[PDB]
Amino acid sequence: MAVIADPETAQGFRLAGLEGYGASSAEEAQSLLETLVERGGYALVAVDEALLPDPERAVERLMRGRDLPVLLPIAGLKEAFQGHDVEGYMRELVRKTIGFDIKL
Amino acid sequence: VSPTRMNLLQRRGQLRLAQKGVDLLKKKRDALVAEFFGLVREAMEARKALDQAAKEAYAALLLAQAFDGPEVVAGAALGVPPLEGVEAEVENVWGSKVPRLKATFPDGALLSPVGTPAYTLEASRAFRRYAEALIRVANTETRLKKIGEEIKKTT
Amino acid sequence: PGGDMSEPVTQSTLRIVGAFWRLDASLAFRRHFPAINWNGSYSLFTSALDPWYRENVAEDYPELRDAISELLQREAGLQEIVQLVGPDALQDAERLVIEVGRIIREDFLQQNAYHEVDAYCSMKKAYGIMKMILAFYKEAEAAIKRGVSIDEILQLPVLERIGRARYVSEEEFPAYFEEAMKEIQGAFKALA
Amino acid sequence: PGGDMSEPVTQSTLRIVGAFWRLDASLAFRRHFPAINWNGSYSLFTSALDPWYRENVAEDYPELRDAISELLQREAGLQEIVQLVGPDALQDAERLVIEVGRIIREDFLQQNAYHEVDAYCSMKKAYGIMKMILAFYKEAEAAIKRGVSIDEILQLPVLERIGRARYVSEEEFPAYFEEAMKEIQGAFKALA
Amino acid sequence: PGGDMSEPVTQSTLRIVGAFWRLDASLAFRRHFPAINWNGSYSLFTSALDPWYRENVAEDYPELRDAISELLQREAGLQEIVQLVGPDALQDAERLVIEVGRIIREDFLQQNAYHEVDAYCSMKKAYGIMKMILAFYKEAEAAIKRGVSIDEILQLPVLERIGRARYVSEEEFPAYFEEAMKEIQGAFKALA
Amino acid sequence: DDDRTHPIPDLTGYITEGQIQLSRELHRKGIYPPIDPLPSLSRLMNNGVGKGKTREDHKQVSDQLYSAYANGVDIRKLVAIIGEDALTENDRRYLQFADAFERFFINQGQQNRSIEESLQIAWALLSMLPQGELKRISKDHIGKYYGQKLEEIWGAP
Amino acid sequence: DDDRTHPIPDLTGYITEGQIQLSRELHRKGIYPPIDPLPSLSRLMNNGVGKGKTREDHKQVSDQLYSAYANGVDIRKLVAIIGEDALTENDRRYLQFADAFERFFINQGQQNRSIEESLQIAWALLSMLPQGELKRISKDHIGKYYGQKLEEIWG
Repeated sequence: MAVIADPETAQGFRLAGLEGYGASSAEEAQSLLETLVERGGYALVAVDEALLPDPERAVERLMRGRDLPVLLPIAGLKEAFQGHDVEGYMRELVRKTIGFDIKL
Repeated sequence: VSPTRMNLLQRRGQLRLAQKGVDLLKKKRDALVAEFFGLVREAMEARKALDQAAKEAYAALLLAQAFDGPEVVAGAALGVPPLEGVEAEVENVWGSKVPRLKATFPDGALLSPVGTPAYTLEASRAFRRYAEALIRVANTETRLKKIGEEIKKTT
Repeated sequence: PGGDMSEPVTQSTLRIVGAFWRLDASLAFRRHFPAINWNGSYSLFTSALDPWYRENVAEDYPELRDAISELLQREAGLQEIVQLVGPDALQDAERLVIEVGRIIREDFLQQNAYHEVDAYCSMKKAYGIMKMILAFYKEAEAAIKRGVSIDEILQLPVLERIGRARYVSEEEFPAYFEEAMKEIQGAFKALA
Repeated sequence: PGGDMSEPVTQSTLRIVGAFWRLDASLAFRRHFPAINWNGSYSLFTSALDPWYRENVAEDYPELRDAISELLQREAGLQEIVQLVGPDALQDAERLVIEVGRIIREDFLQQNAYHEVDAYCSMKKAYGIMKMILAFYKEAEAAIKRGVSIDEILQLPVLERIGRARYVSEEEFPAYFEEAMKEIQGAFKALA
Repeated sequence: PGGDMSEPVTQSTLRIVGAFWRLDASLAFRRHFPAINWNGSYSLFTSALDPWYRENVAEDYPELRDAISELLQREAGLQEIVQLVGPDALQDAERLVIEVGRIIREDFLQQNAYHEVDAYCSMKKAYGIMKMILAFYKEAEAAIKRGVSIDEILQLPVLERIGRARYVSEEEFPAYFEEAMKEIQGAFKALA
Repeated sequence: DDDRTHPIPDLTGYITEGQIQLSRELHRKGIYPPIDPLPSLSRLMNNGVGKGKTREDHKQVSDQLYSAYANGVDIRKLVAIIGEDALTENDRRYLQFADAFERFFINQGQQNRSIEESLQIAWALLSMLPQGELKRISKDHIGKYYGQKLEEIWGAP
Repeated sequence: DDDRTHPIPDLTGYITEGQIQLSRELHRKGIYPPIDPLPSLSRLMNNGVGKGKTREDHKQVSDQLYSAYANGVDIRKLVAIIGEDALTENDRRYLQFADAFERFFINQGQQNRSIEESLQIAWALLSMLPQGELKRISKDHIGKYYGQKLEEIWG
């Protein structure tokens, strides 16, 4: 599998034995994601949450034909140590799936 | 369509069949929503576990970067190759196939058996656990999205 | 014949009647009597009868009645949500109106004529019950604004006085109504 | 006139006959003969002829015929779901019933009046075909409980042995039936 | 009476007339005039008039007319698919057909009978509009295979030249036609 | 034509009190007599049931049987789509109750059952449902008739 | 009104010995002659065909063509509900058979065909389906005639 994030964590991701790439901007990370999708990559590609919350929304022009790699936003360096509200993210997820935005 | 009594009876039968089928589809939708509202909380718990794993892995990586220095970190990154073996076995959910992730996590993919770089090895262990946390999160999220699309289709 | 309202006798009758009370056996299934469809029924005598009500029953009867009709209408619009999502997974502002609609249906739009103090309902009695229901809803909404668990709202003992206001005697009613009106001001201000 | 079964001659005939073999134009369009509508046909002489069938064909023949009728009724019930959601949305215990009903319709009920052999069929040949079909259905139902996929059960070569038992001559059927009954066991003893 | 085309007067007329121009209420309700149903209409004089067209307008007129009829048939076929999956789920090759069919419907078939210029249309003006529409369709079909998005094509300013083409008078149409053809051939070259 | 809007069935409904309807499905499934309880109705039943003329648990038992059968027939149709494992426990209990009811209560053949026999069989069928599911029955009757086994009529159905 | 149950077609069908029915759907698609095979009939067909008159494989080929076209029409009805992408691999063959049948066997224009040409085209069309589906043809005729490809004629 492949992981893309800030370059300050690519070495740490490689320390796990996984492929890790670095990115610093929205368009650079998007181009790196497109290059990873275009090649015969593996079944998972991880993207930075703080930069690209919705990675599939732009790559579905290529990923609707073949959907073997799975995209996922992972938390970044600057926001992990303060935490993020997973509750609001799941509320937005239910909004994308159901649309009622009523949940407790 | 020619108007005959037989045609009228056939059309009334078709109307009754449609009226039954609507309620049957509504019951199926209720069952799907019942499954979905537990799958969502499973995904939430997996997400917070992944957040904790990310926090501890980043702390260990910062400790390895500061004290041991970028030289040992770069050497460890050079000595540890990426992993190529993955499994994408198909799972069946309501007649729709979904990929179920399984990473092999093999022996010999990590080197430098001496424990002298203590800060680097613990970061390696933390990222190793981060891998399976991410795998669990992805495995829940794919099923959640597929159930959502099934509910969309039935509605 | 089949329950269809397009039958020529029904069409001819509907053209001239001033009131139209439609029934159905679906409420008879739930032992809800009288089984009048409050959505399909209507009356054209409401405007002309209001001066009699305000001069002889209470000066604020029509406004309160319209408010209760609106509260009943608001319950019906949420049925497109409870049909997909369960009836407990709703927010406070929707669960409150669903609960008050159930209370209204099961204590004001339901009646039995085999009991002495309920078979014949005076206008003052109905006005008092309506006042209690509206006051309960208003204080519950005000407490929800202050912030409180909605399960406490579905548990407070004052709620049972609405149910037990039907069986007070007709000449015994006003003391009971004043007692409930002074009780309701007590529980919802301190415990919420 | 025009296939309308509400014709006075047809309705008057219904109340004085013992058997009713209704034909269908939809089956005749697709060249499926004798094109008998199974849903709109009946017979009142079935219960009175059971001792003759027991003493002249086999002791268990009425049970086999009733099992075939129950299979056809089950297949007819499920067609109002396939029309809604398609055949691929059902479970395997329903796909098996659908395929068995298709096999029965396209093998047992169908008959060519211009073929050399298929034009005439004695009672024992029909009994043998029914026995083979029921044995296959029992074995296929047993195989599902072991987790065998339905999509390969119908690929077995014995389905073509069943589907061409119509054209076997009357003097060759007593051996063909025995070899097919042995082949059923020999195929279903170990699928995969 | 009531738009029923099975009435005796309508059915007794279809046996002698050589053309049948069927009007539709659905198009007339949406102010789409002349509201001719192009699926239920027909003409039996099309074949006999071809030699006149081959010498009095252009030698490729029947081929152009048949191509546009085929485009309309393809759009009408795709209309069943688009109504249950939405216009987004179709690919580029189908969305192009949908948009071209909409352009043909709103810019060629429609005709205002009260406008100063649009009330009367000659044969050569319609031929020029037909040529412009099919040239645009062929250029867009060629440019689709180069990965160009449908969004980039539908935003092109040359689309408004087709829409306003029917309001040009007869004395000014050939120059407009030449300029529009040059613009059509140039804008897609400027496109990627 | 199995049409209830024909004048002969239509006018008979206005004059008579209730009806009993036979079902072709139960007939083709081998059940005799093929009486379908769901479209059946008797409009003078409440004046004949009760203590002093029969047993006092008649009406509540009949109502509970009707409701349970009405649930089971729809659960049986949902099963063929969603599968048996996707059900809950009470859904499978109702699914068992429906076909046990059809096999034992209705399919009596040429038997002659007194009212006590039929009430006993009805209580035996209701015993497969858990306590608290029987909302329409008073607890005094439940404390006296619940919990009996079905194997009596099983000796010769 | 294209009504088959009108008194004149009803009595004519009751008196005569078959009919050749034209289809407006095939006419709107440019197919000439627009003869619909399913509602058509010929009662005296069995007297004039067979061995020693036309060929020994005439009747079985006709029956198999009728059954396959009926299956294709039913699958066309199904794809209006479930979509063609949700089909199995078996039904796509029937769908393509129905389309190719309408486009090649019926749409012949103004040309004159002998019986051998029509039987050759029919056997070319039947070769699209798998060999195991031909339940109404004797295996001898399948061995003798199956296998030709339509590209040798209309390629």
